[PDB]
Amino acid sequence: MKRTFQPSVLKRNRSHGFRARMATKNGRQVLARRRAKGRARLTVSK
Amino acid sequence: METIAKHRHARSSAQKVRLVADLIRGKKVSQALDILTYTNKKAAVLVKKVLESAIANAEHNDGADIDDLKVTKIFVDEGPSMKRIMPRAKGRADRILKRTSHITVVVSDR
Amino acid sequence: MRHRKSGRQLNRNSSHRQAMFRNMAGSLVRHEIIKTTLPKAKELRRVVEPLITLAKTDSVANRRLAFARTRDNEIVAKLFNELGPRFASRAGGYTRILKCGFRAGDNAPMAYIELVDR
Amino acid sequence: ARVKRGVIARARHKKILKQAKGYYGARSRVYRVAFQAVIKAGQYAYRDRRQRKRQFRQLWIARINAAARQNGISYSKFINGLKKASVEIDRKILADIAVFDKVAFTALVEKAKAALA
Amino acid sequence: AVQQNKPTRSKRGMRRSHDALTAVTSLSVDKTSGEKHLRHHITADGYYRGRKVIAK
RNA sequence: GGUUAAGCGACUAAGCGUACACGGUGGAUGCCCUGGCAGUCAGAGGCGAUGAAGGACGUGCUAAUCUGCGAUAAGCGUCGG
RNA sequence: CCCGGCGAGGGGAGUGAAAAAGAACCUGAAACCGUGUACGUACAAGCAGUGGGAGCACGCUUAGGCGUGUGACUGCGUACC
RNA sequence: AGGACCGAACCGACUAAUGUUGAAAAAUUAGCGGAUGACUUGUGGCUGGGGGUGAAAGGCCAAUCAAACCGGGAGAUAGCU
RNA sequence: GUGAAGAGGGAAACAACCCAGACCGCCAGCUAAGGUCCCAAAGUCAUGGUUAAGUGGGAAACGAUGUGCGCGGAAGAUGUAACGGGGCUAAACCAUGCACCGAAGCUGCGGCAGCGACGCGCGUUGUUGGGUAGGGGAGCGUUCUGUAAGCCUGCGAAGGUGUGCUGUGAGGCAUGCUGGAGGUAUCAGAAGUGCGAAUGCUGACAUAAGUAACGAUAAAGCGGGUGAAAAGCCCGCUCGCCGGAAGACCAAGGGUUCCUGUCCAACGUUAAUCGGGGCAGGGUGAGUCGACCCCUAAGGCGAGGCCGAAAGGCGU
Ligand SMILES: [Mg+2]
Ligand SMILES: [Mg+2]
Ligand SMILES: [Mg+2]
Ligand SMILES: [Mg+2]
Ligand SMILES: [Mg+2]
Ligand SMILES: [Mg+2]
Ligand SMILES: [Mg+2]
Ligand SMILES: [Mg+2]
Ligand SMILES: [Mg+2]
Ligand SMILES: [Mg+2]
Ligand SMILES: [Mg+2]
Ligand SMILES: [Mg+2]
Ligand SMILES: [Mg+2]
Ligand SMILES: [Mg+2]
Ligand SMILES: [Mg+2]
Ligand SMILES: [Mg+2]
Ligand SMILES: [Mg+2]
Ligand SMILES: [Mg+2]
Ligand SMILES: [Mg+2]
Ligand SMILES: [Mg+2]
Ligand SMILES: [Mg+2]
Ligand SMILES: [Mg+2]
Ligand SMILES: [Mg+2]
Ligand SMILES: [Mg+2]
Ligand SMILES: [Mg+2]
Ligand SMILES: [Mg+2]
Ligand SMILES: [Mg+2]
Ligand SMILES: [Mg+2]
Ligand SMILES: [Mg+2]
Ligand SMILES: [Mg+2]
Ligand SMILES: [Mg+2]
Ligand SMILES: [Mg+2]
Ligand SMILES: [Mg+2]
Ligand SMILES: [Mg+2]
Ligand SMILES: [Mg+2]
Ligand SMILES: [Mg+2]
Ligand SMILES: [Mg+2]
Ligand SMILES: [Mg+2]
Ligand SMILES: [Mg+2]
Ligand SMILES: [Mg+2]
Ligand SMILES: [Mg+2]
Ligand SMILES: [Mg+2]
Ligand SMILES: [Mg+2]
Ligand SMILES: [Mg+2]
Ligand SMILES: [Mg+2]
Ligand SMILES: [Mg+2]
Ligand SMILES: [Mg+2]
Ligand SMILES: [Mg+2]
Ligand SMILES: [Mg+2]
Ligand SMILES: [Mg+2]
Ligand SMILES: [Mg+2]
Ligand SMILES: [Mg+2]
Ligand SMILES: [Mg+2]
Ligand SMILES: [Mg+2]
Ligand SMILES: [Mg+2]
Ligand SMILES: [Mg+2]
Ligand SMILES: [Mg+2]
Ligand SMILES: [Mg+2]
Ligand SMILES: [Mg+2]
Ligand SMILES: [Mg+2]
Repeated sequence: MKRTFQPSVLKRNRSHGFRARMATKNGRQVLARRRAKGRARLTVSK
Repeated sequence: METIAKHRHARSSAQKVRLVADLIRGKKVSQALDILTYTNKKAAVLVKKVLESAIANAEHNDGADIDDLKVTKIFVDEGPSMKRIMPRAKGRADRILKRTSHITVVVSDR
Repeated sequence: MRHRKSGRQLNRNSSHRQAMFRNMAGSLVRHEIIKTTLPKAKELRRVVEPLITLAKTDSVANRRLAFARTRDNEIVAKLFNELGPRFASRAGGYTRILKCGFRAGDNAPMAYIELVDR
Repeated sequence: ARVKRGVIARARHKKILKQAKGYYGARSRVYRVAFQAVIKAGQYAYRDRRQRKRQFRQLWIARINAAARQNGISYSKFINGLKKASVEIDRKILADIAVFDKVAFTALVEKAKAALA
Repeated sequence: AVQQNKPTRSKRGMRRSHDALTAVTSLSVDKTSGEKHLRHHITADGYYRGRKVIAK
């Protein structure tokens, strides 16, 4: 069975990456929330 | 003079080792080594090493001679269990307990 | 029910059994003593000793039977040139099965089977 | 002022489990089962403190009946005669005498028979 | 189908009453080497019935 | 005396139960506090294009991670303690 | 030092006030699992107790019964929420 | 020539059996349908929740769908258990 | 009226029927309902009648030379099974009588408590004490604060675990062992104050059970090596399987799994000397391969711009 997660680094970075998050204010708020929570990994980037 | 050997965290369930332990309880140690030699169990190898260690402890630390020694007390206690996850069908996970045991042999001459 | 039936299945199908006993007969002929499980040794008697009896009479046809069996010219040559004459007078019982305890890996009853004149 | 329940809970559980000594299986090991066992045991003990008197009176009457019929009178007539003779020995003592003094019980039987005659 | 009641340690012991291993009745002693061995089995030093049957 | 007959009859524990002794497992309990929680009195109420918050990578006699630091890299100068 | 696989684990020795404080480490409860001992248990039917109760074992200190453990047999008795 | 025929790759999923605490949260085995097309497939892109998409089944939209998931209102409300 | 919210005795068993309302203790007595052959306590009781059907111990309409209450009618499916059983010719039925048994009822003895009356908290006395929802009263215990820079405590605290004593209870005290540094009277004060249930939550540990299973029925055998140990590791010889793949090379994806040495706790559904496991070391070399780069597609972003409460949407 084809499972739901079919990895693609390009698609991953484009849809969830740092620059994608910074592109919109809602993404920027995601980043602000993750910084407030103290996440070691802000995005899928690293 | 009682002399003890323990094998703590023996990797075998206490129920499997107690079968072998029952064979030699109260036996003369030469007879016990004979019995363990021809018992076709893993627990036989484990218990035999414990018994030989006990006999050697008696001879060396306590000065006793092997001909007088009997397996005065033998018991197997449960040691800590290692907990493992063995997947089953349909995404259900089952826990595997990998049980260990503490083998204690007490040899004495009287 | 298996009344009066003979031959051990040994948890193998027929082709595997036949191939395994061909191999094992070859090993027994070339080494003259092999260590195998007791049931396999007991069934191996019934495969090897007929080979030796066949080897008692040296002919082209007999050598071709001993080659159709065992499929090995090393083994056929040893049979007809050594074991045949070595056992020329002995009427059967060319092998000897010596029980030798238990296999460590799986507690199988092990046995040495050897040619009697080794 | 947080209160940890450990010591007090251990004390109550230990108390019940001590009362449950001798019971089979979980009934002496397991507090849920032991507590039920101890309560039922107390219930039984209360009921039996009553039943003990009935059982012993029944036993005394049986022994008195046996001894009286050995002396030729049934318990009914024997007790009736002792009432008639104004003899107030009770069944416990009467049964003790029946077992241990056949002569004294024979005297009592004769006294009762005289009263009934 | 599955139990309704936890079987007791008593019943577990009763079931296991037949699980005890039987020790080897007694060993044989080779007439030549003097080593003990299972009867009808070669000794650890390769003896059987007083014969060195396997070298080494 | 012995035999026979009749009657009655303990001694067994494969295991199991109860009690006790000694253990194992487990990590409760008690005790503990470099952690928190709530405040009081003060302080400061911002940081950032002189590049922030937050990171990446690096940096040691250093293999790792943490702390510090930034190719001048567990630190450089100067003034004072 | 010794057994052990140049193991694991253990027994000694030593340290220590204490290793039954040995790092799987303060105290170490209970479930659960054992070993030893006493008693019972293989003609016996059911909430497994309770009332009666023999026998046995054990500890006793007017030498007497007492205490403790067990519980043959027997009356009654269908858990808790 | 052909939404032509038979038939592998490939796409599907009609039947039966097995499996159904599976080898597998949908498979395996034996058969079956399409197999130059309204085909199939890689990579990338777009459509976002009362919204999308739908050769239309209330189908599908991350094993979730007669209204996704996550956080919040929120300790909703519960004459009920 | 009882149960609900009520135990006890009887009706075999049997909430609601009968008797009777449990304050506690007693190895005393008398009774109720109901009983008195044995199970099973008490009459194989007495007197006088009836029944022959096991009626008693299931039932009609109707029918019968039964007899001084009895018969047929009267068939069910696991087992007698429509007396509780054994059994009973009374141990059935009726009447009379006297006995006895029979309850946690009554009485006796000892104890506790509530309420009230009389007299000075005490006494005397009467009486009461089943209990759910619920109301009232009185306490126990836990943590913390004051008392308390007190008191106890290394001559052993808390905790744990036994034992004994003690109270109506919650409980309390003492003490052995363990433990090794805390505890805390008293009277007050405050509560995260008491658990067996919530298909409660978390951890631990059981059960089924040493059971099912060990994951493709392509398949192994033997010799040698190494090793503590080899079915599985290495070598060899056979053997079998794939071969439009189960071979080879990449992309994506992964990220050191690669190679060597070493180790075998854990991991590997077994063993393991072996390993994609632990540990250490090594290994990836580009002008030409690829990316980057140049160029664009779908699409994205988008100076200005247009639009929009704001956010923002579209777009040159
Ligand atoms: Mg899965
Ligand atoms: Mg035959
Ligand atoms: Mg097999
Ligand atoms: Mg074939
Ligand atoms: Mg506190
Ligand atoms: Mg206990
Ligand atoms: Mg059920
Ligand atoms: Mg079994
Ligand atoms: Mg026992
Ligand atoms: Mg060591
Ligand atoms: Mg300390
Ligand atoms: Mg400890
Ligand atoms: Mg314990
Ligand atoms: Mg009989
Ligand atoms: Mg008996
Ligand atoms: Mg039974
Ligand atoms: Mg009964
Ligand atoms: Mg076509
Ligand atoms: Mg489809
Ligand atoms: Mg079938
Ligand atoms: Mg198919
Ligand atoms: Mg077609
Ligand atoms: Mg076709
Ligand atoms: Mg529809
Ligand atoms: Mg879905
Ligand atoms: Mg909605
Ligand atoms: Mg609201
Ligand atoms: Mg709620
Ligand atoms: Mg109600
Ligand atoms: Mg009643
Ligand atoms: Mg009754
Ligand atoms: Mg009353
Ligand atoms: Mg009677
Ligand atoms: Mg009848
Ligand atoms: Mg009639
Ligand atoms: Mg008929
Ligand atoms: Mg019948
Ligand atoms: Mg009376
Ligand atoms: Mg009474
Ligand atoms: Mg009364
Ligand atoms: Mg009351
Ligand atoms: Mg305290
Ligand atoms: Mg205080
Ligand atoms: Mg609370
Ligand atoms: Mg409750
Ligand atoms: Mg089974
Ligand atoms: Mg089976
Ligand atoms: Mg099986
Ligand atoms: Mg396999
Ligand atoms: Mg080999
Ligand atoms: Mg293999
Ligand atoms: Mg090979
Ligand atoms: Mg690695
Ligand atoms: Mg490799
Ligand atoms: Mg392994
Ligand atoms: Mg090993
Ligand atoms: Mg590796
Ligand atoms: Mg464009
Ligand atoms: Mg735009
Ligand atoms: Mg603009």
